This record gives sequence, structure tokens and C-alpha cells, in this order.
Amino acid sequence: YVREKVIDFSKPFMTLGISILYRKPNGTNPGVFSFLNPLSPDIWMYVL
Amino acid sequence: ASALGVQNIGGIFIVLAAGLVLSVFVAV
Repeated sequence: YVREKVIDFSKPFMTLGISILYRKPNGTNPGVFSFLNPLSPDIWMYVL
Repeated sequence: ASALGVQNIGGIFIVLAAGLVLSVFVAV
């Protein structure tokens, strides 16, 4: 409507919306090291 | 953030070492 005060517009073809585009890569991780991710290797040496 | 030790866990190993030394000192 701000541009419509300056120049004329016809009837639009279709309404155009704004949406969000983002890919979803995701991924996997084995638990043999990620299961002990709170347990840092300094604490591994402390427990050893 | 993630998890660590040191700040409050880092002094419990002093209690562990002192308890081991005191238990050896009783066991003599």
C-alpha cells in the first residue's frame, strides 16, 4: 500500500507468503564416547 | 554449557586422598 500511493497496481495473480527455509541435515553419533560426554577425560584420569 | 568437574568436584579428590591416608594410618 505504500507503493500503491506512488504507482498503480493491477489485480494480483496470487497471494505470496513469507515462510522459513532451513535444511534438516540431522545425523548420528555412537554412544561409546558420546554417552560419556559429561565425563571429560580429566575425570577419566581421576577415576582411573 | 556442557558438564565438567574441577569447581566443586575437584576438591572431593582431596577428601578421597585424605581418607585413604587416614584409613592406612588407622590400619597400622
